[PDB]
Amino acid sequence: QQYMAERRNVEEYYKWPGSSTGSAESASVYDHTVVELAPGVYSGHRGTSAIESNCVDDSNDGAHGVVQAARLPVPPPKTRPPPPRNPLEHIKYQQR
Amino acid sequence: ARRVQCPTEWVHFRMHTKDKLKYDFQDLAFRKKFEYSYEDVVANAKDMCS
Amino acid sequence: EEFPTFMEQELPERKGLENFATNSRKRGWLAQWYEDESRYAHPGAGRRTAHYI
Amino acid sequence: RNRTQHVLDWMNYDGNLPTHNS
Amino acid sequence: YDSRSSGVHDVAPRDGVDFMYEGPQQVLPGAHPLPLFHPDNSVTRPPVSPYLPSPQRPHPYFTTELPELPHFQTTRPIVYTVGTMKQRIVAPVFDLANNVTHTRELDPFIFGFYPETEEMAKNLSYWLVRCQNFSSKWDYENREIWRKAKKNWPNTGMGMARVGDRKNHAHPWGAHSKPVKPWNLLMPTMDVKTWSKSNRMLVTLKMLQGKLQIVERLTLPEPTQEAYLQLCRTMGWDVRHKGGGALFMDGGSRLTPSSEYDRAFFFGSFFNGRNKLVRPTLLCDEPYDYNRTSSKARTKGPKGQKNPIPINRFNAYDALTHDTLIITEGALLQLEDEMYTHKLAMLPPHIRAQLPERGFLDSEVLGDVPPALQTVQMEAAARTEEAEQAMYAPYYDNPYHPWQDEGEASYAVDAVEGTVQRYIKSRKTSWAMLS
Amino acid sequence: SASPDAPAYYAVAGRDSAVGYAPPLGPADPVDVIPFFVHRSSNGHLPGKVYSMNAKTLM
Amino acid sequence: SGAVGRGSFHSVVAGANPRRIPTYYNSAYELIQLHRAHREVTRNFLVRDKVFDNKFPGCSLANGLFKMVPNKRGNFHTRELTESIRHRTIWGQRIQQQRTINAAILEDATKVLSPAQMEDRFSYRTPDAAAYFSPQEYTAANNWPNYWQHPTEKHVVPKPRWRREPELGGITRVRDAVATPIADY
Amino acid sequence: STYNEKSWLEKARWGAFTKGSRPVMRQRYSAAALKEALEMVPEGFETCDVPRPPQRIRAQSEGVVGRWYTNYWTLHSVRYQCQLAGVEWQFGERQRPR
Amino acid sequence: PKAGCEEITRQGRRVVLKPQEYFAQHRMQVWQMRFKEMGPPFSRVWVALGGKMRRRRIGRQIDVKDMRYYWRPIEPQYQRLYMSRLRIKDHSNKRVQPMRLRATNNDIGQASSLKEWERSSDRKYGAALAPPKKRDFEFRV
Amino acid sequence: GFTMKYKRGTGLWDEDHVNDFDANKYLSARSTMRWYYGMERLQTRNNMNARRATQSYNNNMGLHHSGRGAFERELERRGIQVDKYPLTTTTGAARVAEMVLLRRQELEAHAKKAMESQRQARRRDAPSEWYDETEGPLNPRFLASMQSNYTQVITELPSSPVTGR
Ligand SMILES: NC(=O)c1ccc[n+]([C@@H]2O[C@H](COP(=O)([O-])OP(=O)(O)OC[C@H]3O[C@@H](n4cnc5c(N)ncnc54)[C@H](O)[C@@H]3O)[C@@H](O)[C@H]2O)c1
Repeated sequence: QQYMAERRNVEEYYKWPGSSTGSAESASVYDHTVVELAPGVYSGHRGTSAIESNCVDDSNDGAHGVVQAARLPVPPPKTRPPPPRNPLEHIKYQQR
Repeated sequence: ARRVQCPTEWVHFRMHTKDKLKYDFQDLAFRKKFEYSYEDVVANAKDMCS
Repeated sequence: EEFPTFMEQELPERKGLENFATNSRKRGWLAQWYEDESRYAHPGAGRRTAHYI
Repeated sequence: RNRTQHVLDWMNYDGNLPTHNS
Repeated sequence: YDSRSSGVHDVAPRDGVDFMYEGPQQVLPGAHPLPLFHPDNSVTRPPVSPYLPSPQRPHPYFTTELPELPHFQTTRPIVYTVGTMKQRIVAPVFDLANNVTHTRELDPFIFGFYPETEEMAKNLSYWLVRCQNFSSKWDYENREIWRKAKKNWPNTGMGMARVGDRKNHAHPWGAHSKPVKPWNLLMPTMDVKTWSKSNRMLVTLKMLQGKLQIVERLTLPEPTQEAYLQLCRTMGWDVRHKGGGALFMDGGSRLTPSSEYDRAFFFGSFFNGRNKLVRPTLLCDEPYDYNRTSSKARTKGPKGQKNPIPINRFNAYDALTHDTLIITEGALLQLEDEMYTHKLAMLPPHIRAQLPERGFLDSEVLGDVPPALQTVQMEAAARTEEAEQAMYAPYYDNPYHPWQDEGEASYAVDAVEGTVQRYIKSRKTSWAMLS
Repeated sequence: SASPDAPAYYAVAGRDSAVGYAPPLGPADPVDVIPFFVHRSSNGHLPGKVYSMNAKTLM
Repeated sequence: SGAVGRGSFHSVVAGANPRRIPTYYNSAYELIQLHRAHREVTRNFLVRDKVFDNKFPGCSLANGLFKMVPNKRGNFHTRELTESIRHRTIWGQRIQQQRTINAAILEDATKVLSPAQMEDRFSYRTPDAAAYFSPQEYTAANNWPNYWQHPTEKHVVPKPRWRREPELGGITRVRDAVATPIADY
Repeated sequence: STYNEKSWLEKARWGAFTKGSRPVMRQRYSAAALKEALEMVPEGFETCDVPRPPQRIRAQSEGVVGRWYTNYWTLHSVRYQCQLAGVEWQFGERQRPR
Repeated sequence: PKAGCEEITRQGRRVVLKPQEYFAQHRMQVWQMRFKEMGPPFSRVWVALGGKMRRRRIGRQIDVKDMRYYWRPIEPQYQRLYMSRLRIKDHSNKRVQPMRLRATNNDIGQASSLKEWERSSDRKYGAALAPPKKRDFEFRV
Repeated sequence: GFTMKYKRGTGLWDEDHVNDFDANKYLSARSTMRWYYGMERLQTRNNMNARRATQSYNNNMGLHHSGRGAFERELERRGIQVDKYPLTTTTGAARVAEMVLLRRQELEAHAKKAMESQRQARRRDAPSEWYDETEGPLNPRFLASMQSNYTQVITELPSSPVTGR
């Protein structure tokens, strides 16, 4: 069971072509969603069309500025803070 | 002997409600079927990742 | 959008075939088939059995 | 009785959810 | 009337507040030549608007783009339908720290729909009815009384009342004949056609009244309530019971729109005061009444629609009891998105045919435009579909290439029993249905 | 009318109407400004509707 | 079934359809019901993936499961969702087909007389469209709902000679001398 | 009978009972999950023999199980997913006798 | 304690939602066969046939044995009586028209054109007035 | 009877398609916590109710608690996928919506920095010509919120309508 419930977990962490993961194929179409970071700013905000900015130099094929965020690294899960160090604040924080 | 040992007007709670399904009713043996607890309904439905 | 493949369609009621489905006056969709294939009896039928399959 | 008009066009439509190029 | 012509007044001024009337120049507290039952000036319930609502100004907001601030055009292109204001709107959105960042232009269909009282009444009269505790309106019925069903003394010859079986509604132990039961109380059916109008003519009213405020993000540093009063203190909102409250339509940030409220704010929005976190929408599904005639003879229920608008949508009551309205842009993205196809379907045809020319029907399903911005909850569903369209490759029920043989398919009626059996390359494929 | 041109007659969809539909012809004369505007319905025709007093009694 | 121009199989009778490629159609209403239909299939996937986020600790004990029984979600995906994709696909074709024609029309037409008049021959610019799209340009009618503020009728509302009052707290206060109202008969 | 398995309301609603406009096989198998079902259809079998049970019999396909090909509803439902899957139905079709 | 202080503590029968009637009850069949209602909107004659057209013919007048053949209107004093049972469908709603005698083709579907029936494939688009259903050749009871 | 059971979960939120006539005009502080906790309860109270039934009835029929008979156990032992359409599992949705949030957040900081490019490209140290009030008096509250975007004071309005300077 820890296999079937795992052999099938890995197929949804990466084996999407792209759906919020899918590091294999290419950018999903919703990566290129027209987001307007500011009037006249669309994906880089550093120059003009940062994806198309590096398309001017030889980096047309090897530079990608859209956040194909399947590739993104996921932050570590946040957990409950350590208990307080003073009994007054130690038990009151257990009264929140 | 397979019967339930009380006049079934006392155990009519089982026969009209939706306990018609959750109960063995073979020859009036109004005995509960098997029923998972809530620690298991989620143990069996999360391990499937459903 | 609920029938993914062509689930065969039965011909309409006999009353409909009389008046619309096979009647060229309405250009019913069987006015081509009726004259082509149906209105001819079996190649063995005589005069009495012109209507048996 | 075959379907002469628009005989093609069943296999040429609805590029499902156009991919990264479009 | 006009009785009690004496003794109603004391002939003495209370040595504190009481005061003579000095002269015509005396500006009396509360006085005003209009009959106002809520006499509020701009210091008690001050409007959060660039200008005070004046008869001259068609609306107390930036009618034009002011040069010193980033302007963000609407999420969707804009058209001016029947009732809309035919006047451009620009509402400046507020940073959380009370600063005013970029100004944003509103949709003239949602926030430009001019009010007309008798079409928000259909909204209010619905709420003042849907918000009863119907199940409380029970009442005993004649039969439900449990008394003798037999005349103890048959009235024959003496002067006793012509009464027996006294369990009727005349006697102090009785009950009605036609009593009020919940299943006899009508919950009114409310169409989306008029709920939308009855919401748009208010959220415009809250704009024409200049009580409309846009916030970048309704998020707190921490989920404690104290952080939500501290936030209100910087933003100046008055969630006190008496000072007019605030109506938060929490939709999330400008780039991360979301329907399910920011968990931080939701837990922090539980203050005892006057505030009501409503859902970021104006539509609600078609009404339906499965127990239309009498089908279910045991339902407790009211009569009428069995799908009432929930308590936390944007209604008329809590729109007029709460002075200020607080919308995050993450809601504006949802309101323009959910009403776009509605705004377009209402234009007259000689206009509707001009849209694809002017860039209104760019349909991201065909790929003529890269997909517009979506709610995180909906983009997370959009990405689900894009990942699944490959599970439909080998089969024939593939919902993206419906009936892909209909080209080469040849049909042939069969004269033995009425059918039309399709053939594909002489091979029969028509699925003869099961009964 | 509906511009079927010489190149084997390609017409343009909403250009001719035998039923009588057509876009609004426009203002009366340029100098004047009409003070009311009657929109069209979602289906094209005009806002006049003839209800009846007391349909219940078929008056 | 029909639902597209291919003709339903009821062209059993070999009813041809000649005089084709005849109409340029902008697919106005169909692109509308596409954006409406594309919203449904996404508004359906949102439902098919609803998964418990119980912001309360009372009934938190299901916070991992989907919000629909496995057998039902396995149905609703197939009953309503996959239906709505077909219904979305249908419009995704009735338009991708009609465009193919327009792509052919807009070439054979562009040539004959003008590449300038062309997108005028294929236009729908009613003289009043300035009423609906850019109402700042429209003058020839008075289509405001608050008509008494149309520039040609702004002269109705009175321009009160107002003023502030620091002694009252910065309250604005009109300096109009109230006219003594009518009283008796 | 002091206990009735089903109230007359559901002795008299054939819609929950009959196979009419109602699918009676819940699970939809994949491509290879069918080529591995038909592997157990025995040689000598023919669909022209397993008949339609009468109305008074419930319409229930308990799924692909041992001797599923005799369950008239399991057979003609599998026979239908082999269409949507493209598997080649070797065995014969319902021969409507005359 | 208040309604009767002892009649409401000891419990009798509790009443529940009362089932409705066949809400095309009053188009009874002694009109669905005798009369037929003709007419444009706001004038509906319930034309009926002749009174004496089957009983005694021999010897009656020659030119009155045929006044029995015309679709005469019934005098309005009865039009309003019979069409009174049809108005009651939603009274006090001054803008709903009376029920019609025969079922017009668009209202029959109006029942199944409701947002709750959209999922009943059967009984929709007309299945009763449809031709009799066709079943498997093996269909059997 | 028939009560639109195909609509219970098919709403966009938790409070929809649940007929609750028991409402009120003003639901107070803890009557709102009681309400929101209520909708989800009878949304999870219903589910795990309906899961315990299906899992127990399936277990009593001798087959796996999710209906998987001997076949669909034997196929998975072989690796042949037994379900035609594997709807995305909990791992999917909780991930297919994990990056989208990881994407927006990296776009906010991508855009938080972006607007400063344009905000600091707003030289106006004095208010523009919207600062007119010939139409109607300005709003003192708002100016205090627009004082940040300038250097000269804004809130100080005379008793007279603004001249413009
Ligand atoms: N009036 C009707 O009967 C009606 C109405 C709507 C839809 N349908 C269509 O009927 C089809 C089933 O055929 P039937 O009408 O002879 O009854 P049926 O459902 O009994 O068909 C046999 C079996 O085919 C399977 N099946 C159906 N659709 C499938 C799909 N898309 N992918 C894989 N397996 C599938 C199901 O197990 C079904 O029980 C369904 O696909 C459904 O959409 C029929």
